[PDB]
Amino acid sequence: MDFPQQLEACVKQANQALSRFIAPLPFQNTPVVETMQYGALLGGKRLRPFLVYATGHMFGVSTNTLDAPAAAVECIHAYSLIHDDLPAMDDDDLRRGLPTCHVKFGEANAILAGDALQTLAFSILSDADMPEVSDRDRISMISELASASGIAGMCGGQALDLDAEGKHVPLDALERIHRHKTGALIRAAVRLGALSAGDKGRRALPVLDKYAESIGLAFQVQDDILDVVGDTATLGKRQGADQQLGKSTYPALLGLEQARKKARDLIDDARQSLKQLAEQSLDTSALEALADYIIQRNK
Ligand SMILES: O=P(O)(O)C(O)(Cc1cccnc1)P(=O)(O)O
Ligand SMILES: C=C(C)CCOP(=O)(O)OP(=O)(O)O
Ligand SMILES: [Mg+2]
Ligand SMILES: [Mg+2]
Ligand SMILES: [Mg+2]
Repeated sequence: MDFPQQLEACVKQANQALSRFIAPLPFQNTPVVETMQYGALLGGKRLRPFLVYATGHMFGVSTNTLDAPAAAVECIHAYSLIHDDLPAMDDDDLRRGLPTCHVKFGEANAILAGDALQTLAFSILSDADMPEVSDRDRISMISELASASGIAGMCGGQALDLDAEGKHVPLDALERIHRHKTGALIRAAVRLGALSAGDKGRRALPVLDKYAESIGLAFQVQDDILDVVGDTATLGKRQGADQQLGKSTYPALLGLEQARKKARDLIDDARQSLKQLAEQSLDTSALEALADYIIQRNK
C-alpha cells in the first residue's frame, strides 16, 4: 500500500544482497573492489531489484532466493552506469549526488570495476543459493541476463545511443535506442523474477513481457525528461547533460509535452497488461505502483 516504504525496504534488501555477494571476493579494500562497492551500493533507487522481487513475489517465491537475480541485475545496471559516465562515453562527473567512479577512482579502475561487476552478475546467477529454482531455470536466467545485457540489448543500445549523437534521429530510431539500452535490462529483471517461479512464472511471461516492454521504454523517456527539467541536486546527476552532447532524446525530438504523453501512454499500456494477470488472481499491486512511479518520480 505505502510505496515510499516499499521502495526503501527494497533498497535495504538489495543492498544487503549485493553486499553479501561482494563480501567473499578477494582484494577487499583495494581500489578496484572499492570502486565496485561505490558504484554498486552508494545511492540508486534499486528499481530493477524492485522488479525482480515484486515479480517473483507474485508467484510466492522467497525474497531470499530472489536476492540472487535482484543482485545480478543490479550488478549489470551498476556496471552499465560506470562505463556510461566515462570520458569516451557520456563524460559525466556526477551520479547519485557524488563524483562518478572514474572521477573518484580514475578511468582504469572504473573500466575494470564495471568489467568485474558484469562478471559478478554471472557468478551470482551460477553460484548463489536459489532453492526453488531448477537448473533449467537458472540457465534460462543466465541466458536472459546475457542476451539483455549484451549487443542484443543494453550494449547494443549504448552503441546506438552513441551513434545518434548529433544526428537527431527520428522516433522509430529513437525507440530502438531506448528499448535496447534501457528496456532490455528492465525486461530481464521481470523475466528473472518470473523464471525463479518455474513453470507458473513461464506461463505469465507473454504478459509480463508486454508490461516490461512498456515500463522499460517509459523508464528511458522519463530519464530524458528528467535530464531537461530536473534539478542536479535532486537527480544526483547533471541537468542538461544530454543537450550538451546533442543526444537524440524524446524531449529533444518531440518536446516536453509529447514526451510526457508518450510516457503516460506507455504506463497506461503497462497497467492494461497487468489487468490480465490480476484476472488470474496474481497480486499486481507492487508492479502497478512501480509502473506509475517510473513516470511520477523526479529522480
Ligand atoms: O543515468 P544516465 O547517464 O542519464 C543514462 O540513463 C544512463 C544509462 C546507461 C546505460 C543504459 N541506459 C541508461 P543515459 O542513457 O546516458 O541517459
Ligand atoms: C537505465 C537508466 C535510465 C539509467 C539510470 O537508471 P536509474 O534512474 O534507475 O538510476 P539509479 O536509481 O540506479 O541511480
Ligand atoms: Mg548514455
Ligand atoms: Mg549517461
Ligand atoms: Mg539520461
